[PDB]
Amino acid sequence: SNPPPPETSNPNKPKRQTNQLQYLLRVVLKTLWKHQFAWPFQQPVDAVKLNLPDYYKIIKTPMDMGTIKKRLENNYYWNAQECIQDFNTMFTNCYIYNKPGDDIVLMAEALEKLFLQKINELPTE
Ligand SMILES: CCN(CC)S(=O)(=O)c1ccc([C@@H]2CC(=O)N(C)C2)c(-c2ccc(OC)c(OC)c2)c1
Repeated sequence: SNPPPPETSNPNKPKRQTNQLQYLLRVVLKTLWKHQFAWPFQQPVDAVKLNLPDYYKIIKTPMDMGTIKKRLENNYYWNAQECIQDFNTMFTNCYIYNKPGDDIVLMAEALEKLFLQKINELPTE
């Protein structure tokens, strides 16, 4: 009924760090994960439990910080921009499904402000 969670490991990809990928795991993800508003985003949205039959009809690319965390831990991303896109998709999903001023949107907006501030200090290429 729920979609399978996104893949988080690539079986043939070499392990390669970059300055930016190290920053995204050790600074960006770590900071957001511990925030008091992180919990609704730490795992895929369970649209069954929340009685939202239309969520996965409206959201074509589900994404969440638990998936991002595993991807970074497993070195799934080839570059930092793929990871940044996953964060942006997560926030977009919230803003296109939920009503403005819903509590979950306020929580997303607080997390996104912290995300964008950290991205402003992303190491150079
Ligand atoms: C904690 C266990 N689970 C976590 C995924 S849960 O049961 O599925 C679950 C539990 C609670 C919430 C929020 C928190 C809050 O203040 N609400 C009014 C609902 C969400 C949720 C997250 C992101 C969304 O936007 C894309 C969203 O849109 C409906 C809902 C999910």
